[PDB]
Amino acid sequence: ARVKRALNAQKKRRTVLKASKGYRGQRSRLYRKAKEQQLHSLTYAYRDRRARKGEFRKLWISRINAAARANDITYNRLIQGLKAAGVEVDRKNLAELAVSDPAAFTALVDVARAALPEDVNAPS
Amino acid sequence: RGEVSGGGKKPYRQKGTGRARQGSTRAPQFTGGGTVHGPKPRDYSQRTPKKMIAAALRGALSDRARNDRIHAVTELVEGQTPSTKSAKTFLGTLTENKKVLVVIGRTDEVGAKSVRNLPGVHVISPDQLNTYDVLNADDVVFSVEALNAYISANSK
Amino acid sequence: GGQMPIHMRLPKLKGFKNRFRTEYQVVNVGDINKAFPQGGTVGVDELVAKGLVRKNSLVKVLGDGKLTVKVDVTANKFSGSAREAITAAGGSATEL
Amino acid sequence: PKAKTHSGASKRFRRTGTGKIVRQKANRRHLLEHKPTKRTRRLDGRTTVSAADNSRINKLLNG
RNA sequence: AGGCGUCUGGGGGGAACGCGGGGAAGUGAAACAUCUCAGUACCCGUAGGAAGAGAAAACAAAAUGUGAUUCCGUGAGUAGUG
RNA sequence: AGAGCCCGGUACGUGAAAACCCGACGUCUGUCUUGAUGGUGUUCCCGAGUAGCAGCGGGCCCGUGGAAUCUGCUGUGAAUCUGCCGGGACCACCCGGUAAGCCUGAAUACUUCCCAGUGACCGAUAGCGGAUUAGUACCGUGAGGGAAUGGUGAAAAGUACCCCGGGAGGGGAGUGAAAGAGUACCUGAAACCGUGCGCUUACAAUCCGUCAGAGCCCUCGACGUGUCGUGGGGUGAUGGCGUGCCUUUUGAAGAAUGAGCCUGCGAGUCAGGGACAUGUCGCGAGGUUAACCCGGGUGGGGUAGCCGCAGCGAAAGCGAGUCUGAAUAGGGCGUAUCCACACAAGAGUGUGUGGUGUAGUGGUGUGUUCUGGACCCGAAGCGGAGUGAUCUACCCAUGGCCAGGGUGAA
RNA sequence: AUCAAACUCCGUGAUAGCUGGUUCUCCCCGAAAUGCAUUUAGGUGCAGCGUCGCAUGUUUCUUGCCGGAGGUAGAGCUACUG
RNA sequence: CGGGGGAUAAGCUCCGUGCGUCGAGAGGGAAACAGCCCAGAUCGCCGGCUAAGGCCCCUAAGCGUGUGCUAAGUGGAAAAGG
RNA sequence: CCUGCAUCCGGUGAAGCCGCCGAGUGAUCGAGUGGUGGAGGGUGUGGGAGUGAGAAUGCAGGCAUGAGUAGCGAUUAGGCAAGUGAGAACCUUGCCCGCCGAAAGACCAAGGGUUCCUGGGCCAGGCCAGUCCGCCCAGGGUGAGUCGGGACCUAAGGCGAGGC
RNA sequence: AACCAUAGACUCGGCGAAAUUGCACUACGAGUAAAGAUGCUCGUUACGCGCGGCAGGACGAAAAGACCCCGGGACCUUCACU
RNA sequence: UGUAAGUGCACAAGGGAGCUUGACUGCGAGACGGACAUGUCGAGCAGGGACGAAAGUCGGGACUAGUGAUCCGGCACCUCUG
Ligand SMILES: [Mg+2]
Ligand SMILES: [Mg+2]
Ligand SMILES: [Mg+2]
Ligand SMILES: [Mg+2]
Ligand SMILES: [Mg+2]
Ligand SMILES: [Mg+2]
Ligand SMILES: [Mg+2]
Ligand SMILES: [Mg+2]
Ligand SMILES: [Mg+2]
Ligand SMILES: [Mg+2]
Ligand SMILES: [Mg+2]
Ligand SMILES: [Mg+2]
Ligand SMILES: [Mg+2]
Ligand SMILES: [Mg+2]
Ligand SMILES: [Mg+2]
Ligand SMILES: [Mg+2]
Ligand SMILES: [Mg+2]
Ligand SMILES: [Mg+2]
Ligand SMILES: [Mg+2]
Ligand SMILES: [Mg+2]
Ligand SMILES: [Mg+2]
Ligand SMILES: [Mg+2]
Ligand SMILES: [Mg+2]
Ligand SMILES: [Mg+2]
Ligand SMILES: [Mg+2]
Ligand SMILES: [Mg+2]
Ligand SMILES: [Mg+2]
Ligand SMILES: [Mg+2]
Ligand SMILES: [Mg+2]
Ligand SMILES: [Mg+2]
Ligand SMILES: [Mg+2]
Ligand SMILES: [Mg+2]
Ligand SMILES: [Mg+2]
Ligand SMILES: [Mg+2]
Ligand SMILES: [Mg+2]
Ligand SMILES: [Mg+2]
Ligand SMILES: [Mg+2]
Ligand SMILES: [Mg+2]
Ligand SMILES: [Mg+2]
Ligand SMILES: [Mg+2]
Ligand SMILES: [Mg+2]
Ligand SMILES: [Mg+2]
Ligand SMILES: [Mg+2]
Ligand SMILES: [Mg+2]
Ligand SMILES: [Mg+2]
Ligand SMILES: [Mg+2]
Ligand SMILES: [Mg+2]
Ligand SMILES: [Mg+2]
Ligand SMILES: [Mg+2]
Ligand SMILES: [Mg+2]
Ligand SMILES: [Mg+2]
Ligand SMILES: [Mg+2]
Ligand SMILES: [Mg+2]
Ligand SMILES: [Mg+2]
Ligand SMILES: [Mg+2]
Ligand SMILES: [Mg+2]
Ligand SMILES: [Mg+2]
Ligand SMILES: [Mg+2]
Ligand SMILES: [Mg+2]
Ligand SMILES: [Mg+2]
Ligand SMILES: [Mg+2]
Ligand SMILES: [Mg+2]
Ligand SMILES: [Mg+2]
Ligand SMILES: [Mg+2]
Ligand SMILES: [Mg+2]
Ligand SMILES: [Mg+2]
Ligand SMILES: [Mg+2]
Ligand SMILES: [Mg+2]
Ligand SMILES: [Mg+2]
Ligand SMILES: [Mg+2]
Ligand SMILES: [Mg+2]
Ligand SMILES: [Mg+2]
Ligand SMILES: [Mg+2]
Ligand SMILES: [Mg+2]
Ligand SMILES: [Mg+2]
Ligand SMILES: [Mg+2]
Ligand SMILES: [Mg+2]
Ligand SMILES: [Mg+2]
Ligand SMILES: [Mg+2]
Ligand SMILES: [Mg+2]
Ligand SMILES: [Mg+2]
Ligand SMILES: [Mg+2]
Ligand SMILES: [Mg+2]
Ligand SMILES: [Mg+2]
Ligand SMILES: [Mg+2]
Ligand SMILES: [Mg+2]
Ligand SMILES: [Mg+2]
Ligand SMILES: [Mg+2]
Ligand SMILES: [Mg+2]
Ligand SMILES: [Mg+2]
Ligand SMILES: [Mg+2]
Ligand SMILES: [Mg+2]
Ligand SMILES: [Mg+2]
Ligand SMILES: [Mg+2]
Ligand SMILES: [Mg+2]
Ligand SMILES: [Mg+2]
Ligand SMILES: [Mg+2]
Ligand SMILES: [Mg+2]
Ligand SMILES: [Mg+2]
Ligand SMILES: [Mg+2]
Ligand SMILES: [Mg+2]
Ligand SMILES: [Mg+2]
Ligand SMILES: [Mg+2]
Ligand SMILES: [Mg+2]
Ligand SMILES: [Mg+2]
Ligand SMILES: [Mg+2]
Ligand SMILES: [Mg+2]
Ligand SMILES: [Mg+2]
Ligand SMILES: [Mg+2]
Ligand SMILES: [Mg+2]
Ligand SMILES: [Mg+2]
Ligand SMILES: [Mg+2]
Ligand SMILES: [Mg+2]
Ligand SMILES: [Mg+2]
Ligand SMILES: [Mg+2]
Ligand SMILES: [Mg+2]
Ligand SMILES: [Mg+2]
Ligand SMILES: [Mg+2]
Ligand SMILES: [Mg+2]
Ligand SMILES: [Mg+2]
Ligand SMILES: [Mg+2]
Ligand SMILES: [Mg+2]
Ligand SMILES: [Mg+2]
Ligand SMILES: [Mg+2]
Ligand SMILES: [Mg+2]
Ligand SMILES: [Mg+2]
Ligand SMILES: [Mg+2]
Ligand SMILES: [Mg+2]
Ligand SMILES: [Mg+2]
Ligand SMILES: [Mg+2]
Ligand SMILES: [Mg+2]
Ligand SMILES: [Mg+2]
Ligand SMILES: [Mg+2]
Ligand SMILES: [Mg+2]
Ligand SMILES: [Mg+2]
Ligand SMILES: [Mg+2]
Ligand SMILES: [Mg+2]
Ligand SMILES: [Mg+2]
Ligand SMILES: [Mg+2]
Ligand SMILES: [Mg+2]
Ligand SMILES: [Mg+2]
Repeated sequence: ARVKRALNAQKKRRTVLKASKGYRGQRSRLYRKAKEQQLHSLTYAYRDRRARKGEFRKLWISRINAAARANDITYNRLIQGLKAAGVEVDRKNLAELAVSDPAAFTALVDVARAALPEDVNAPS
Repeated sequence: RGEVSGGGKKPYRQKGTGRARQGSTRAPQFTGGGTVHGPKPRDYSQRTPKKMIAAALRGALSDRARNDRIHAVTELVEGQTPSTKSAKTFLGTLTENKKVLVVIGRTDEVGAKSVRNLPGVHVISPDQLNTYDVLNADDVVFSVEALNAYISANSK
Repeated sequence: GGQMPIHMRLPKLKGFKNRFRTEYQVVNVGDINKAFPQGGTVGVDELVAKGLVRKNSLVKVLGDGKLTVKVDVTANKFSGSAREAITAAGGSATEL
Repeated sequence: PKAKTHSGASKRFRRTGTGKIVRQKANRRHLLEHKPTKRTRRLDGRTTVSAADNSRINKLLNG
């Protein structure tokens, strides 16, 4: 029989435009050009979803380093002391505690300093 | 494309025109032209072994007998006087299902001529029994002579 | 690829056809023995009825198998082994 | 339209009982002076075609 | 020969179907002269509702066989030919 | 607004002035009965530039090859029953027939027209080019080419009347179910152009997005003036990241090409008992029907045909063997495959006995392939048949045209 | 309005070893630019390289040890030719 | 990597290598840079441990520790020779 | 999408379209809900597809920028008073000025067919507005014994009874 | 070289045009690559929107390059073939 | 050491001498490398020979180049056909 491509294409095109709503220029009015930037947007979202881990870790490390330097001890030595004491709390916890509880941060720093070895330059 | 009218010339020059470079006025790409692969006249006749068809018919009738859907009538209604009301009453008394098949010998006409009008009834001569017809109806009513002729012919 | 291929650069078969051929149809004495337990007289008509050879074709019997039942044989040609087997089986065979 | 069988192939090949394909060897028709005796003797007779080209030949003979 | 008088017939048209002639080039052979395309397109002279053909100077091969012509299915893509 | 019982009609019955054609029943036409039946020996007949022969060409599978038969042309040119021609040159013996004159219905091929019917065929860019002014308008002096244009509603009841206005056009009031039905009239999408509302931007180097992300605004709950919540939405100041799509390319975001946008139209199908391969169903040492008959019907008959049943050998042939060959002497092909039992070397395997015993063939799904143009579309050029010397070239018959002023041969 | 062979209908969907285009989804596996040949080099046949199935299935590969023949790197010249 | 053609020239060409990669491969590293170094993407997580390279700020981490050299922005362009 | 079979929905609103709210690992789905509409649709299991677009300097129809930019088709050039009417530099009357005048004038044949006159209006056209028109509407209009042709005669040429 | 007039070019009124067009809030110095970057790295400059002018660049627009080669046509010449 | 090079030959494959045509017929267990067909060697059997008393060797030339498919046709012979 004779069949007319009426609904099949229009369904996909309606959904494409509905998802694409909110862009700039022709990209939000012309279907043909739209889906290209749809693919680009999805790819960028996929990439930055993974990059988020590194970005948040970067922010947390920066904040912890600032807090430690303010409290008069280096970040590397602080982490070494934490490792020696065997406390497994995470960088996010240290950052949140530092922004919230300076007294607790100072107590932890003192614990780490006490747990530090005698000489960091020893060949051991 | 080769059978529609017109389109015998190259519409214009080849190089220098600058528009789409084309060859014929009724090409499939133009509107109103022919179709690439259009349906063509053909025949759907199919070969089927006689043994296959006979086995199918025998199985159908065997199942109908197993489920007890066969009845035998000496004659439909008093002859020489067609009357649909009597036939309808008799069929209703016999069975109440929507659809039923009635087979009557060729040399008799009154029964068929009286039972033709019922919506759920189909008439068929005993010599043309077929699997589709038996399956379509729920029950089959056999005339005595027709049944005897069929059994004799098939057993011979 | 332009190069003359195998079907182009090989010799032909060796001989001709001899359209005056006269083929027969083979019948096995072992098959006859297996099919005719009680024995007796055999012929083209009953052989065709049993469906051992084509009906219009010429008939010839071969004696590859072993025979142990008396039978009377009517055919068009015979082989030495079949003749000896039939004779030793206490039967007789004739040729048209 | 019934299939066409190539004339040459069916004229230059033969089928055995079980289905193998056979042919004859070439380089024999003429000019065999310098050829020693064992030459033609080995070069005589039939032979089964190599399995490498079997697929193509079978198609030709059947068509 | 030619010329007068009087009767009988014909000049064109029609979508397809037939009969007898004439009759092309693109293209395959990875080219191409032979071939094939094809006796196709087209043309010519022709009538009908159908036409043409038709009453063995026919096959086969030792069977005491068939018995005008026409049209289909097999006979086989085989016996051959290039 | 989906009707067996509202209307048109369907089942069934009837029914014609005139005419048509068919068939059957009636004067008339004509051969024969001046003639028919079975025998015999003798004298005459059975289709002329024909048959045959020689040369040059056609079409039969036969593409001049040994060339049978038929036939076109040119030369030569035969006989009448113990005559003549045919059985692929030809001879002999057999077998069939009687050309050189004419008619002959039935089995078959097709539809410009008319009557009656059908669609797992199309529904206005499809469908015949043509649902309307149709081979019209239009283009070309010619052959010729060749267009787009349906839907108001149940009826027009097509908006009286009043007002703004020249009208066009519009607002009230009425018609009607609707006037979001007002002859531009069903349902009304996208490119496109708007008015109103909310947010944001005038120190900024962006294949224009994403992940974070304050403020503002809208909203759903619980708690009160606004503050949280396993809450949603729009906006986004600001930070990180970030070299379009398809073709063809070893190699490209490219400055290698295609794309203005939008809605439609455009592409691996069909035919054949074809072939190979692969699943599926019956039958089983059988399977299997064409063409054709009888059935409004897909059903029932129809043994003419094709494949396995034994192979080897070019053959005369033979056969569980067979060809090569002087050779049981080795080899090539075959006896389904296997196990067991004996004999050999253990040159790898072969040679002899007994068993289970072999599976092919029709329909059909799917991949490929064969012949038809076979995924889609794309030129310079060839032949056949027709059309143009009103411009442009040349010639033919017949008219018209050249204002004024100098130079001075016989 | 076009002439190193005019224009229209047909043969005609003339034919291309050449340029271009071929659309809905997911699951598994996963290539080559090498050799031979070619009126052959931008074409194409076969081989190797992939996938599915069938049959025998470790026969594939790495390391240790053992039996094997080469004529390079090196080196040498009263050991041959320079 | 071992070679030929070349002026021991080319981002040149022609060979061999159970050789790597790209081609048919994202991430991180070297500013950008397919053929270099590490490393083989079933999907989600506001979790830990590391190779290559880095730790003055741009930009995450040491203006780290101990022993020596540099007067030239050598560091952050190259040879005969002085 | 069309179909065999068995079912259910529908003037108490069936088909598309535009939203909200949601849902599946995909091509997407909703017998969950809102506006428009008015006449046929869905599920289950079989059979057949002209069955799925972004690109071929593709084709039919509609619409974007350059753009309210260039031009408004010569070698003469208009001005004034009055009138008509809603509108006048482009229409009518009157008065000045300029141009042509071997033509920018008066006619024949060829060439077109109603462009000629009267009366009506100005949504189509005139490259702008138009009361005007070579716009259209309705009616009317073409008068030969002597003018040009035929009934008078012939050429270059065409047809061609017989015939070759 | 200077000056003067005519028709445009300029503002105002009316009608209203075409080629092209993947996208745009389209800088530059030095670099980086298919070896010549508005669209990539570092760095410098730069209020938003318009109008009249100049044309170096945007490999600007025009015709699937005529020059070269491959493949296929056409015409022409002859002691190339038929 | 016939005909270039290499591999070899001082035991001969260098040369000399006597006899003689195995430069046969019918066969071939198995291997060599090759995409295809072409190419190479071979132990051993039978007939009838050559050399040598015997054991024993001989299916051309110390080895590797001296060549060419298909189709069509000619010539001799044959226990094929007709
Ligand atoms: Mg935004
Ligand atoms: Mg990580
Ligand atoms: Mg264009
Ligand atoms: Mg088309
Ligand atoms: Mg059409
Ligand atoms: Mg059509
Ligand atoms: Mg049947
Ligand atoms: Mg043949
Ligand atoms: Mg020979
Ligand atoms: Mg010989
Ligand atoms: Mg031989
Ligand atoms: Mg292969
Ligand atoms: Mg006539
Ligand atoms: Mg060719
Ligand atoms: Mg050719
Ligand atoms: Mg022919
Ligand atoms: Mg007639
Ligand atoms: Mg006849
Ligand atoms: Mg005749
Ligand atoms: Mg036949
Ligand atoms: Mg209806
Ligand atoms: Mg009536
Ligand atoms: Mg011939
Ligand atoms: Mg001949
Ligand atoms: Mg004969
Ligand atoms: Mg006789
Ligand atoms: Mg006669
Ligand atoms: Mg007939
Ligand atoms: Mg429509
Ligand atoms: Mg015309
Ligand atoms: Mg109403
Ligand atoms: Mg409209
Ligand atoms: Mg509408
Ligand atoms: Mg700002
Ligand atoms: Mg920058
Ligand atoms: Mg970015
Ligand atoms: Mg960047
Ligand atoms: Mg491509
Ligand atoms: Mg590439
Ligand atoms: Mg590639
Ligand atoms: Mg690439
Ligand atoms: Mg660019
Ligand atoms: Mg490109
Ligand atoms: Mg380009
Ligand atoms: Mg290119
Ligand atoms: Mg387009
Ligand atoms: Mg355009
Ligand atoms: Mg096939
Ligand atoms: Mg199969
Ligand atoms: Mg089965
Ligand atoms: Mg055979
Ligand atoms: Mg043997
Ligand atoms: Mg032509
Ligand atoms: Mg003329
Ligand atoms: Mg004088
Ligand atoms: Mg010409
Ligand atoms: Mg013309
Ligand atoms: Mg043709
Ligand atoms: Mg045609
Ligand atoms: Mg064409
Ligand atoms: Mg082609
Ligand atoms: Mg291309
Ligand atoms: Mg893999
Ligand atoms: Mg090579
Ligand atoms: Mg193992
Ligand atoms: Mg050694
Ligand atoms: Mg050395
Ligand atoms: Mg020396
Ligand atoms: Mg190197
Ligand atoms: Mg080198
Ligand atoms: Mg190169
Ligand atoms: Mg290489
Ligand atoms: Mg890789
Ligand atoms: Mg990469
Ligand atoms: Mg990177
Ligand atoms: Mg992985
Ligand atoms: Mg660590
Ligand atoms: Mg490290
Ligand atoms: Mg830091
Ligand atoms: Mg330091
Ligand atoms: Mg130190
Ligand atoms: Mg430096
Ligand atoms: Mg130096
Ligand atoms: Mg020095
Ligand atoms: Mg439907
Ligand atoms: Mg209902
Ligand atoms: Mg309703
Ligand atoms: Mg409603
Ligand atoms: Mg409605
Ligand atoms: Mg179904
Ligand atoms: Mg289906
Ligand atoms: Mg099908
Ligand atoms: Mg289709
Ligand atoms: Mg589209
Ligand atoms: Mg267009
Ligand atoms: Mg524009
Ligand atoms: Mg302008
Ligand atoms: Mg202007
Ligand atoms: Mg003008
Ligand atoms: Mg005026
Ligand atoms: Mg003048
Ligand atoms: Mg004058
Ligand atoms: Mg003048
Ligand atoms: Mg005129
Ligand atoms: Mg006139
Ligand atoms: Mg007038
Ligand atoms: Mg008027
Ligand atoms: Mg007007
Ligand atoms: Mg107009
Ligand atoms: Mg008028
Ligand atoms: Mg008059
Ligand atoms: Mg004359
Ligand atoms: Mg005449
Ligand atoms: Mg100057
Ligand atoms: Mg002045
Ligand atoms: Mg002016
Ligand atoms: Mg100007
Ligand atoms: Mg100006
Ligand atoms: Mg304008
Ligand atoms: Mg373009
Ligand atoms: Mg450069
Ligand atoms: Mg540059
Ligand atoms: Mg350049
Ligand atoms: Mg750049
Ligand atoms: Mg630039
Ligand atoms: Mg950027
Ligand atoms: Mg940077
Ligand atoms: Mg500045
Ligand atoms: Mg330029
Ligand atoms: Mg350009
Ligand atoms: Mg060119
Ligand atoms: Mg050329
Ligand atoms: Mg020509
Ligand atoms: Mg010697
Ligand atoms: Mg010899
Ligand atoms: Mg062998
Ligand atoms: Mg001997
Ligand atoms: Mg030997
Ligand atoms: Mg020798
Ligand atoms: Mg010697
Ligand atoms: Mg040949």
